[PDB]
Formats: sequence, C-alpha cells, structure tokens
Amino acid sequence: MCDIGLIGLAVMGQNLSLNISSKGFKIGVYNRTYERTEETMKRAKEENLVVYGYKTVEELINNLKKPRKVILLIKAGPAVDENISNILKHFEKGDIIIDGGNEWYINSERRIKLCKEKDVEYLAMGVSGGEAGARYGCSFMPGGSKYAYDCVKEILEKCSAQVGNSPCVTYIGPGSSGNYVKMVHNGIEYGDMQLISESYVIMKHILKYDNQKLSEVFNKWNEGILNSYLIEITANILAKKDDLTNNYLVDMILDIAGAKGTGKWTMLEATERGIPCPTMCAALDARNISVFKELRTKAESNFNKDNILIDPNEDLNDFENDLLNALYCCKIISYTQGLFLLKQVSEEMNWKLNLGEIARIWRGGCIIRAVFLDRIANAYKNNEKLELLFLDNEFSDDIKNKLPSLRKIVLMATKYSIPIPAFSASLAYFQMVTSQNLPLNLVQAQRDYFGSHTYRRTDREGNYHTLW
Amino acid sequence: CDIGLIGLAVMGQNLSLNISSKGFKIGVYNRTYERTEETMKRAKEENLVVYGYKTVEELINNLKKPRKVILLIKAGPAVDENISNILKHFEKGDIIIDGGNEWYINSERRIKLCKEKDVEYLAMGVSGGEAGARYGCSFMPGGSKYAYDCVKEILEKCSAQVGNSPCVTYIGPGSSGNYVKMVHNGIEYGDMQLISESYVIMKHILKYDNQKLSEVFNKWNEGILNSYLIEITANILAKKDDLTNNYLVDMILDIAGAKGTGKWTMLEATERGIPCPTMCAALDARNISVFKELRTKAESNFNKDNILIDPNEDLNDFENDLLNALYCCKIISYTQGLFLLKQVSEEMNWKLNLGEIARIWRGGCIIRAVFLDRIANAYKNNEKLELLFLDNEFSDDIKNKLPSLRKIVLMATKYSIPIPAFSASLAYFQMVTSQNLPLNLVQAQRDYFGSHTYRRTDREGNYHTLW
Repeated sequence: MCDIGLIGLAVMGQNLSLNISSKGFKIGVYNRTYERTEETMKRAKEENLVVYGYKTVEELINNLKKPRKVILLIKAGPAVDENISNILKHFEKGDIIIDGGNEWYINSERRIKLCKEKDVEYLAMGVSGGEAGARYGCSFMPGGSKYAYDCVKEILEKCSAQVGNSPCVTYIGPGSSGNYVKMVHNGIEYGDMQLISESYVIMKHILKYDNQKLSEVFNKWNEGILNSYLIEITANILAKKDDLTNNYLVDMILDIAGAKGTGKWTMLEATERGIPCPTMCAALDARNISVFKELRTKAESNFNKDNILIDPNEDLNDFENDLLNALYCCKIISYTQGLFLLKQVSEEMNWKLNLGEIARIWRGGCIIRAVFLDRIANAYKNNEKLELLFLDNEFSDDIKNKLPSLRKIVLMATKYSIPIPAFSASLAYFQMVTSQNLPLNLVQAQRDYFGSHTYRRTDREGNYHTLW
Repeated sequence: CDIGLIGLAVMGQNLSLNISSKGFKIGVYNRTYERTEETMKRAKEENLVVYGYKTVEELINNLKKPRKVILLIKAGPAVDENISNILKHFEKGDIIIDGGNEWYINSERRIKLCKEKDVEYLAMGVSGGEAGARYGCSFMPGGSKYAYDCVKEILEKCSAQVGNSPCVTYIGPGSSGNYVKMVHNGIEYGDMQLISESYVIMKHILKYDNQKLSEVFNKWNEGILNSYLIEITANILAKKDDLTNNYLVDMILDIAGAKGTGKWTMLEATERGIPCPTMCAALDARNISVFKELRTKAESNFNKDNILIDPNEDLNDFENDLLNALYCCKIISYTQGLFLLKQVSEEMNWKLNLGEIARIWRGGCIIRAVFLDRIANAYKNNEKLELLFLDNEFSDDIKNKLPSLRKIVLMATKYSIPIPAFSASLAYFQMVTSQNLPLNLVQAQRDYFGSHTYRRTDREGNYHTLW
C-alpha cells in the first residue's frame, strides 16, 4: 500500500510526485485526463523511481494505508469541490485531505468545516517554489488540523528545501492560516519584484547603465545583504540574449504584466481589515497600469517624455550604493507591512502564528528566499510579540543608517521625472508610521463640519461637535 | 398624498420639509415614532402639512396610482427582508426607491428580485446630508427607466439646482446610482487627503500659523480651486477654541477612521484592476492614524529632528507652486475616479454619461466645484474621452502646472514631510503617460520561476524561454 496519494498532475504535482518518491516514499496518482498520468510514470522510470498510476480515484483511495493521506494540486474552482466531494465518498474517519493549491482562505475555512462534519481532517497547505521547488525542495506552509500535519510531516520534512539542518516546513496554525501565510508571501513577492524593477530603471535611466552592467550590479548585489532568488535571476535575465534578434531578451518583452489573482488578494484583505500596505499598492498599480498599453501609447504622444538629461554637476558618486541602501531599506519596510498584517489577522482570527519560524521556512525553496529572512527569524525569536519589525533594535539601526539613501534616491528620481511609486510609498509609509501627529485633525474637523461625525479632543475625553 | 416614505431616520426627516415646500405632500413612517413625532413638530413649525403614520399598512394606501415608496433606513438585514414585507402590500407598477448609501451588489440582488414580482426598483444614491434635504440634494437614480419616470419631476425640483438645470439624471440601469455615489465619495476621500497634505506642507516648511493657512485657503477658494472643502477648510483653520487658548483644529485628536464609504471604492479598484493611487494614499493616512499609540512608540524610537530648513533655500513662489501642485493632483484624482467609472460602466454595460454625472455633482456634494463643470465641458466636447487629463483643457493645465508638482514633492521629500497622495499622484501620471514601463523585467521573472508565457515587442504569439 502507498504512503501518500496525489490528485492533479500539472507541472507542479508531477515533480512533487517525483520528490516524494525520491525521498524513500512511494506515491499513488490520479488525473482527470490520463495522458499526464501516462507521462508521469514515464519520468518516474526514467529517473529510476517508482510511481504508481491509477485511472479512477477509487482504486488509489483503496491503495493507501490508513490513515489515508491525499494531496490535491488542482486549480481553484468548482473542480476542487467536485474532487473533495468525491474523495469524501470513499474516505472514512481519520483520513486526511491535503490541499496544496493557492486558494482563497475563506474557501478553505468553509471546506475544513464541511470535511470535519464527516470527521475527514483537512490540511490547507500553501506551497511555494514553483516546479523547481516541487522537484527538489519547496517551502511547505500547512495549516488546519494539527492531527493531519503530524501524520504527514515526515513526507514534508524530507521533500522541502533544507536550510542547513532546518527543513522549510512548520505547522502554520489552525483553520486556513496556511493559505493566508502563502497569500501574504506572494504579496511580499509582488512588492519585491516592483522594487527591483524600479532599481533597474534608476540605474538604466540616471546612471545610464547598459543591460550587461545592470546584470553585473545585480550579480554584485546578490553577493550581499540582499542575496535573494529574485535578485540573482534578474542578473541572469538582463544578460540573456534573444535568439531572433541581436538584442537583450528582456528588451524585446512587451511591458504587460497583469495580476494572476493570488497577489491581488492581499490588497483586498489589507483594505477591508484596515491595515495599510502601501508598497503592495504601488506594485498592483504598476501591474494594472501596464495592461492599458494602447492607452499609455496615446498618453505619451500627448505628454511626450523627454530623455533623461542629468545635470553635469549633479554628484552621482556612491549613488549605486545609495540605491543599494535604499533598496534594502524598502525591503525592511515592505516586510514590515506584510508581517504587521499577518500579526494583526493572527490576533483577530486567533491563529497565534509564529512569525519567527514562518520567516525560517521562507529562507529556502520559495520565490522570496533570501538571507534577509534569517535576520527576521532571529528578530522574532528575540522578541516573540514584536508588532512592527523595524522596531527591532538591529533593524532600527539599519533604518537609521540607510534611510538617507532612500531619501536621496527618491529625490533624484523625482527631479528627473522617473516614477518609482514603491520607493516613494515605502519612505512615505515610514514617515507616517513614525509620526505621532498626522494631519487627520483637519480631516476629523472636516467630517464634523458637513456630516456631524463628531471628533475627539487632545485634552479631554468624550466626543464633541461644534458649529464652525 | 403624492409620495410615501417609510424610513426617515434622522435624514428623511429633513427631506419631507423640502418636498412639501414645493407643492407636494408626503406620507411618513419610522420604526420608533418619537422621530416621526419630532418630524411633524418641525413641519408645522415651518408652516407645512405632513402625514404621520404608525403601521406600514395604513401609509401605503394613501397615495394615487401607481403608488411609489421610498426607503431611507440604514443598510442591514432589516432592509432586505423588509423588502419581503413591503412586497406584501404593493402591486405591479409600484415604484420602490432605496435612498440609503448601500453596497451596489447588495442592491443588484433586489432589483432582480423585485422584477420577479414586476415591481421595478430604483437604487438612488443621495448626497448633501440633511442640508441637501431641506434645500437641495444630488439625486443619482438608477435602474428601471420606467420607475425613474414616475418620480422624475419630484427629484428635478427638490435637488440642488444650479440655475434652472437640475442636478438629477437617469444614471443608468441596475445599481448604477449607488456606484456613482460610492465613487463620488472616493474622490471626496482623496480631495481631503490632498488638502490635508497641503496644510502640513505650509505649516512645517513655510511655518505658516493657522491664520496664514486660513487666508491662503480663502485665497485659493477665490480662484481655480473654488470648492466646498477649500472654503470650509479656511473656516476650520481660523476657528478658535473656547476651551483653551489654542485654535480648535490643534486640539482635535488625529484619529480619523473610515466609515465604510471610502473603503468600498478601493475594494472595487483592486478587484477590477483599476488603479486609484490617490485614493490608496487617502485610506492609508486614515488607517495609519488609528494606530495612534504605535505612532507614539515609533516616534520615540525614531526621534524626528525639527524641520530646520536651509537658510539659503528659495521659497518665494512656493505658495503658488503648491497651488498648482494641489490643482494638478485634483485633475489626476478625478481622472482615476472617472476612469474607474468608465471602466465599470462598460463592464456592467451601464452606458453611463459622465458628462451628466459631472454636472449632477455641481451642487449638493461635498466635492462641489466649478472645476467639475469644466469636467462636464470635456465630456460634452468628447463623449469618448478615455482619460480626463488627456483632454485639451486639462492637458494644457497639466503641462503648465506639473513642474510645480515636481518641486513640491522634491521639497517635502528633502525635509521628510510625508505626502503619499502627492507622491502617488505624480507617480500615477508619469506611468500612465509612459509607453514603456519596467514591467518587461517582471514578465521575464514570471517566465523564469513560474513558466508563465509572455508576448514580444515585434511579433505575435506566446513564448517561453529557457533562461
């Protein structure tokens, strides 16, 4: 009998089947269409690995050992519920359903409760790493049934990314906390990608760096404090040559990058729960504005943007490293908004997430994997109740040392009419969070004028209204 | 009686006084009759006759056919199963108009539920507070044109009338009326944020005292920034406290949460993929202010040095650069607001006429301005206008006044003054007007780690690369 079952063989579950078999476990498999079930065992016997193939979902359910554990990697839709309903027919008490797809967390909380209304235990697990992380080591974020995580952890611990000793797996928490963490993960991924793209345009359009020089600076930044998966791949991307022309491949890609849904979700949670995430607002704005490509062409023909002529006595020494410090400053700020949202929702949902180990599971396999997340993990284990992360003593010293660089990057781009909303929002976010008095006294005074919303006073309690 | 009104609350109270002032007669009902009692007291004070009722059954039958009922009770489960209960006494051809500020999707359920009984439903957003009630509202009725047809004249003569042309229009089908009202206050949230950032730029860079600030705002209200918010801001900043020796605005605690209204339009922007950065900054400022005891702890750790401005900093004409900068951000703010309206109008197939929407906003609103009459002039000149600052009127204003926006952002950034709405407004403009954006690197990244296909400059088809 098999140890684990896996429904849904895309480019993501296939390689997870190979990983599970590569680590001493052997897996059962089912797909709606059987050509991909055909292709998977093809690659299994190629790599000298055994994977059992099945045509109906019933034969594989009966070919697992109790408690039966099944993983789903099918796309979000009614298909998730037609699989889960039909798995429930054959499943009995104590059996485990593990959803690995990126699903809206409210959907999971609904399905955890329907499935335990049959005492079928549900594990909503977010997976990150793509199809490289699948095959060799991803970042697992399982949440929901603590019982189900305990019976399957051993499969996850040896199939995840190993940072030294540490497997990139941890019990996230109860309910749909697994999808919420993974959702916040791609929110921080969207912001990291936007900040990198804005650093790319500062060097190319102010220091007027060619595409290879940009690849070197990213290969030099990747050697450092911002050593990350995304920074290293930009160095590779910027150096890549097209095979149809003699140009760099990135320069021939049309600048339309829409939102694929997941990352969009984090801004909805931010808005409705009242937790600001400005770095992510700029990231979604950049993606959404790019979609109107033929409106932006008409707009530029009316508002022609001139080539960037830099002042001859503008000083640009250390600007490459000021952008270094600025980018690192904006990443500290970007994670601060993400983890503050996680912390707050953790308290409202009563999940009591451990952000120290969430940072530690994210050190490998995922898209945002960086040495930076080891500083975060060490920060929260030093202070387990830290709300904002740059309030940590080391991080606060990093902000105070590198914030002038962020000011000068925003100043230089502002003067030369280069838009970097993520950089501007990140420094705007810091200046408002760290200010005791904000101009919302005038707003509260305005609302009382026309709407009688009442206001509160500095020196006394109670709500007051005045005829101005 | 000509019209009945079943939930007046504190707001329909004042609506009855106006409706009777112009030759019509109103029936009235409240859940609790202490307020229907109070309504007639003010009715006979102002010398008009208004009918009061205690049960819902007696009031429905006292109007001429087809009987039309208005509801102005707050959003909740009470309104929607009430709609099960109003359906009880109403028959076909009756007109039900919801005037409460309601989520447009919540309405869309009831228009189609009511058309399942051949009772046509009008989701109408009302603005003006209860001053708009007595003297003039901004009516935004949408849904069934037939249902708008029986109440049309009642709205035309009871709204805020700019001369003779009424601030009422058939907005469109479905819940289009509520969506206009929602997007309207979205621009209201952004206008307040842009003004509040102008207030702190003058206070902390030019060291303007509250009286100098009131004069500049009263001097902006005389010019291109003639608006209701600019005029009341001049009054607010000049008002003196009677409890202490300070200005009243300086003794108000800086915590201003969102009451729902502005929060909703940002949800639509995110879910439909229409960027509204000016509105994003407005909600960010409000949401950050609620963490007042976190902002105090953060400031103690990040001591802020006093704003010591360079003695050789040039600040002459800075007051006029901020005028043009603030005006630039208003054009940009409305551009995102009307673009969202334009986009949702075609996604919902409402075929809204934003020229008439802008003209509906000439009276009654918090956002009243002569500025939006020029907006109406833009759409009347080009009904297919995509973005509003691409119009020739605004484009020449933008091209003349955008340099002022650059130096305002530069000066605040230099002295660490946070102006998220100003920074977003100038970022939004530079990207909307850029043919090539750095999102080619993003598409290359997604194809790298996620194997998402991409499109090319010079050719069709979807491509994937082994990088």
